[PDB]
Amino acid sequence: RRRENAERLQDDADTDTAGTMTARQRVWRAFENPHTSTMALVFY
Amino acid sequence: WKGIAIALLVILVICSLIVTSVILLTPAEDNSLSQKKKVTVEDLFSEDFKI
Repeated sequence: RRRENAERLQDDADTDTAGTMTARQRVWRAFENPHTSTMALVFY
Repeated sequence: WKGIAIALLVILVICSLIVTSVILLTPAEDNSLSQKKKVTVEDLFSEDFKI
């Protein structure tokens, strides 16, 4: 039961993916997810 | 969410027209068959070649 409830808790920390604004790695992550910007989706 | 797809369509058709243009440009082929019968043995004695 505890490993089950820890399994549903490990992904609960999905908060770092929040608000081409910080650096080159920022636009990198921008087109890594093809729904963040219009450029990402069109490129994908 | 459709106009972005329209921009994608226009950029892809630009790329496709570039591809078609280079397809018609780079291989400037020309066959030039010029299919005329090769000189045969009797030709030397044919009246046409009789100088």
